[PDB]
Amino acid sequence: MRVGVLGAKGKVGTTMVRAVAAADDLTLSAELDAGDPLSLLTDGNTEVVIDFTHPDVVMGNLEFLIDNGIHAVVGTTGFTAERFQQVESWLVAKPNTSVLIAPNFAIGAVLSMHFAKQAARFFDSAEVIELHHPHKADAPSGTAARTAKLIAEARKGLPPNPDATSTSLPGARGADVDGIPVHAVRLAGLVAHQEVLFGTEGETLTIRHDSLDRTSFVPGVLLAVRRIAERPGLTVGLEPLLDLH
Amino acid sequence: MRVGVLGAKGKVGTTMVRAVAAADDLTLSAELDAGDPLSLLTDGNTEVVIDFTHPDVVMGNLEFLIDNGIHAVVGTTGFTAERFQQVESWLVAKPNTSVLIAPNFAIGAVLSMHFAKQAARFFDSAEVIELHHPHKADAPSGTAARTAKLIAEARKGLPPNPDATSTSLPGARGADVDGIPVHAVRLAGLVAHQEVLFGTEGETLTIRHDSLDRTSFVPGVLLAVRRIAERPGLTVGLEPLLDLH
Amino acid sequence: MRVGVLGAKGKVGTTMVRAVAAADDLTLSAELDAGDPLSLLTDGNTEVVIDFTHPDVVMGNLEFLIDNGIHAVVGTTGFTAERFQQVESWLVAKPNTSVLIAPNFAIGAVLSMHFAKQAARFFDSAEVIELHHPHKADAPSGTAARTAKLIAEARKGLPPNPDATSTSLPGARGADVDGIPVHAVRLAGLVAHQEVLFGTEGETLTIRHDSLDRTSFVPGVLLAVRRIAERPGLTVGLEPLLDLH
Amino acid sequence: MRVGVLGAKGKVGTTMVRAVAAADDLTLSAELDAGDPLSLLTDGNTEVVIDFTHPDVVMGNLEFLIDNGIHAVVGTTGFTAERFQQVESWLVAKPNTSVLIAPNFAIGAVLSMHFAKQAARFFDSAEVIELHHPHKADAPSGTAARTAKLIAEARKGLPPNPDATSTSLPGARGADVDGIPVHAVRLAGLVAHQEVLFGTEGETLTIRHDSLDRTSFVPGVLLAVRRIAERPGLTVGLEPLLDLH
Ligand SMILES: NC(=O)C1=CN([C@@H]2O[C@H](COP(=O)(O)OP(=O)(O)OC[C@H]3O[C@@H](n4cnc5c(N)ncnc54)[C@H](OP(=O)(O)O)[C@@H]3O)[C@@H](O)[C@H]2O)C=CC1
Ligand SMILES: NC(=O)C1=CN([C@@H]2O[C@H](COP(=O)(O)OP(=O)(O)OC[C@H]3O[C@@H](n4cnc5c(N)ncnc54)[C@H](OP(=O)(O)O)[C@@H]3O)[C@@H](O)[C@H]2O)C=CC1
Ligand SMILES: NC(=O)C1=CN([C@@H]2O[C@H](COP(=O)(O)OP(=O)(O)OC[C@H]3O[C@@H](n4cnc5c(N)ncnc54)[C@H](OP(=O)(O)O)[C@@H]3O)[C@@H](O)[C@H]2O)C=CC1
Ligand SMILES: NC(=O)C1=CN([C@@H]2O[C@H](COP(=O)(O)OP(=O)(O)OC[C@H]3O[C@@H](n4cnc5c(N)ncnc54)[C@H](OP(=O)(O)O)[C@@H]3O)[C@@H](O)[C@H]2O)C=CC1
Ligand SMILES: O=C(O)c1cccc(C(=O)O)n1
Ligand SMILES: O=C(O)c1cccc(C(=O)O)n1
Ligand SMILES: O=C(O)c1cccc(C(=O)O)n1
Ligand SMILES: O=C(O)c1cccc(C(=O)O)n1
Repeated sequence: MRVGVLGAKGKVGTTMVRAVAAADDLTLSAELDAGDPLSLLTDGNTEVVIDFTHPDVVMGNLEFLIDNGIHAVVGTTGFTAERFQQVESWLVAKPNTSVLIAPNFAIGAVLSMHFAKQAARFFDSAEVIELHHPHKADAPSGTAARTAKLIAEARKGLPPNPDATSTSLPGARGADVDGIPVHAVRLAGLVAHQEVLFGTEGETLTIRHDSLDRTSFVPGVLLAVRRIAERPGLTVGLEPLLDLH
Repeated sequence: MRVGVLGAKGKVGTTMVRAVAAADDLTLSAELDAGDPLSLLTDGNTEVVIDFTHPDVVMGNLEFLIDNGIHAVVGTTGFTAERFQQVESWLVAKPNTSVLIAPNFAIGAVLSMHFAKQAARFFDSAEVIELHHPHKADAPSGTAARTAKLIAEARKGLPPNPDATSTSLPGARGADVDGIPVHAVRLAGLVAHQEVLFGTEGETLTIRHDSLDRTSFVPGVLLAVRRIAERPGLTVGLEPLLDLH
Repeated sequence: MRVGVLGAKGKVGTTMVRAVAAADDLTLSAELDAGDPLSLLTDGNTEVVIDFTHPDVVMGNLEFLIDNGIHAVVGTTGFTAERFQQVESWLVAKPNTSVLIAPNFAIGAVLSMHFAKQAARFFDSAEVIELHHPHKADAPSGTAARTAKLIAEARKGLPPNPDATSTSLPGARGADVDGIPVHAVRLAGLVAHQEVLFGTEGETLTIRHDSLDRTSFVPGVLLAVRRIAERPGLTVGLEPLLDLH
Repeated sequence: MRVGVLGAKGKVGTTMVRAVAAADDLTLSAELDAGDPLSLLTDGNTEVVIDFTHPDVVMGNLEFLIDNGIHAVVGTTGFTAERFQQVESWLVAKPNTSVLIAPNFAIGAVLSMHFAKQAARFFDSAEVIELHHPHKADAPSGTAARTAKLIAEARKGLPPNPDATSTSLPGARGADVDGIPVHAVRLAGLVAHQEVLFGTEGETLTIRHDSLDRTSFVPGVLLAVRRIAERPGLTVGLEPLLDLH
């Protein structure tokens, strides 16, 4: 399988390149970076590409890939409904091509979102604390925003979190994601971490995921790369790829 | 509903007494303590009793209760297979009577065991850290031992945790519960806490439950008390009464 | 020693009342609550009063106390420079009277602020996460704000925390306290908790304090109550009371 | 300054080699590995060597280095009193040569031991939890054992930790290091982590250090390498080179 990496120079990209180069069943056909022509992909006859670039260019590359029938495993965050809809209104005019987008390829993270959904109804309060390296451009993380959305969707009928906050400094209570407060920590020495807190009478439940190394995203990426053709079109998250694993 | 409390003087017992006394749909019929005759129960026409005593007496009281057809919601730990088996038969001679035993009545704890079971297969390493007040007689906690057992049972076909420990101080690697290391911390200022750690390539997953107050066990207890008659015989755990599997 | 409690009905107040009532060397002379005349204090010939009321009334009571020469151990938060200055411009016109104000009476908390000050210079990043019960009116906590101030004051010559945040949801990065981000979590089941995070190349340092029970403030309060007369005027924090202990 | 690395192939060694190679003021004179002759050091005219090998060989290399007057910054754990004593004399016959041994070069770790010493007296209970990668040969970690020793030494006059443990599974309460329980966790995905827990009435204090990356040891190592000649003889720890006492 010929595989090319979009953003091969990035923190995550360089890792994926190393991973694909080590995969005995995969062939690194392309190593695109900022500026390099998207034609380099069609040159190496790439069939699947791993995208770990920037939200300002994803939509751009996604058009090219979907055109030449090249499959795509995208990790680049900042995917909005309109964008998904964009990607949607494209695959239709060129099926047989598969595209997978996931806010997090770490298995522990996917499991965290899974458990968060299940525990939400049993508690009065729910908050999300996300912590990342000081090089992250977006706050809060895509995963945090998605986790908050999942929680808020599971507590549909229930009342909102209890909060007697009368006086407060601007921003002290974090960002509001569908009624669920989300706090973003940018600290040196960190990579990718998340904490989901549920609280009730005399007890709390904490589901924490820690990505100590960027290699933690490899397994999920390669898994999606190999079984990419299994599902045509868009997928979103890698939950379907292992809900039975 | 007439409800009596066994061990009404204990740390947990005094809380249950207060809870039952506040329950508008429940009547505190008995407040037994160490020494007090089990006949006080039959005196107040008790139909259900909450047991939070000591493992050295549970079996004793359980016989009396099961005889007079009184239902029992037991929280007292130290329940072994033989003990469970014993109680099993005890009721077979007196059906129509219900008995529920649970290692933990905190919902977060029950959920922790639920999630632990589901995540076990996805990781290479698994360990349990349990932390309690310095007044606990047993180490590790009943919940910890049960959680470790659940994890070990979910990883049936998989190899054991990787460990290159060559030299070590006695007891440094905690207790072995079916191949899963369990560490017991006894610290002042704590109540009931547990941490389940799963580890793999570049990432870890932590599921932590915190019982900051003993009132956290009330909801689970009262829930079992009210729906006690729903399931005749012996029931181990709170899961059956919960939506989860 | 005759001791009266201001706000004897509050979550913390009721605890202090119980504590003073148990102190064999202390006499509970007053149990004021909302509405009750401040004259009840002068009635029982109170010499020291524990204040755990509300920031909207502290200044009021503080005037009365300082007038009748009654000593005061205040725990009520929301103490600003002007207010301190107010309390300052009063004791002068009536010395021989002592007043102690502390943002936190938990020893672990005081120690946390102590360590935070010492570690600040050794790290690139520093952030504060504070977590409290959903009944707290102010965000962030007084202790959190004070800890952030201490940290920012210790890193005087050093550059600010590195942060590449380009796009962000309003409030995601918490409140800014002298360049130190502070996050406030309001969750059910919690009491008083704080986490100080320091980060640098490949490592982080976390100093966490947990007030699982309101009784944790008793030792510090009573300590200040007994040795109150030792220092005339205002003090601020109970660091001087044990920097040598 | 000519610097050679002992164990240049190890997890930590390869990092130090990369670090020294990047240091504009340092020259990588040697890259010894298992088997390679210690004479390679005398070949490149090495003046200082970084040792990150194995406790079974340290004593061996230390003799050679101290003989040829080569300075040594040793990170290899497993240093016992007898071993320290031995090295002591080894240098007495060859002064003018400096040797520094430290159980941890991460600044956060050194600070942790510093704070642990200061907080010990203020609490009833104290326990240490250490967590490392599943490739560590010794349990508990050298740092954990040292931290436990420091704590036990600071609580000289005070009574031991309160523990009502009557029944227990073998090893559940961790290893005993001078009366301080130490728990060792070996999990995949981890690197080097430690947690010091202090407990008292209604509150706990946690001092946690996290080495997410092995690069975290570089700063401390290079600092000791450059200022090595400053202190003739043997030096244990990094504290001397630091502002702290
Ligand atoms: N879903 C997941 O599991 C994960 C997602 N991510 C997300 O992936 C993205 C990047 O990760 P990270 O490595 O930290 O990011 P980087 O800051 O390292 O940026 C990655 C690479 O993309 C580049 N690049 C930019 N534009 C193009 C382009 N048009 N064509 C090809 N290359 C381009 C960069 O070049 P230059 O910088 O010179 O412009 C850089 O080399 C973020 O959105 C991040 O949140 C990260 C980890 C995991
Ligand atoms: N399943 C769960 O969710 C939970 C289970 N537990 C378990 O429940 C038990 C209680 O712990 P905790 O309440 O903190 O401990 P305590 O010892 O504080 O409470 C125990 C009470 O039982 C007593 N008692 C002893 N024997 C009898 C008897 N035969 N008849 C009635 N009273 C008796 C005691 O008296 P005296 O002390 O004078 O002997 C004491 O009042 C433990 O086994 C604990 O592990 C605890 C919390 C939760
Ligand atoms: N420094 C420290 O270690 C700690 C400080 N605090 C601080 O102390 C304050 C309160 O603690 P908490 O118990 O949670 O608060 P509560 O919400 O329980 O309020 C406390 C009591 O003060 C009352 N009170 C109000 N005004 C007066 C008045 N003028 N005269 C006397 N009584 C009055 C209340 O009555 P009503 O509600 O009916 O008006 C209530 O009974 C807060 O500022 C909190 O942040 C808390 C813990 C520790
Ligand atoms: N003080 C501190 O801050 C730190 C201390 N340490 C300690 O340092 C040591 C290193 O751990 P780590 O690097 O992860 O382990 P590794 O085993 O990955 O690194 C050890 C290296 O030393 C080797 N080597 C063995 N004997 C010799 C020898 N006689 N001459 C030179 N090379 C030799 C190895 O070869 P081979 O494997 O083939 O035998 C291996 O390359 C441990 O004792 C660890 O506890 C670790 C981190 C920090
Ligand atoms: O959901 C996210 O935005 C996310 C998840 C993991 C890592 C990163 C990152 O390194 O930027 N971002
Ligand atoms: O599973 C247990 O043994 C357990 C759970 C909660 C509290 C206690 C306790 O207070 O002893 N013990
Ligand atoms: O610094 C604070 O504001 C503080 C500290 C401890 C407890 C509380 C509280 O219970 O409101 N508030
Ligand atoms: O004190 C120790 O033994 C220690 C400290 C950091 C890392 C390691 C290690 O990687 O073995 N060991």
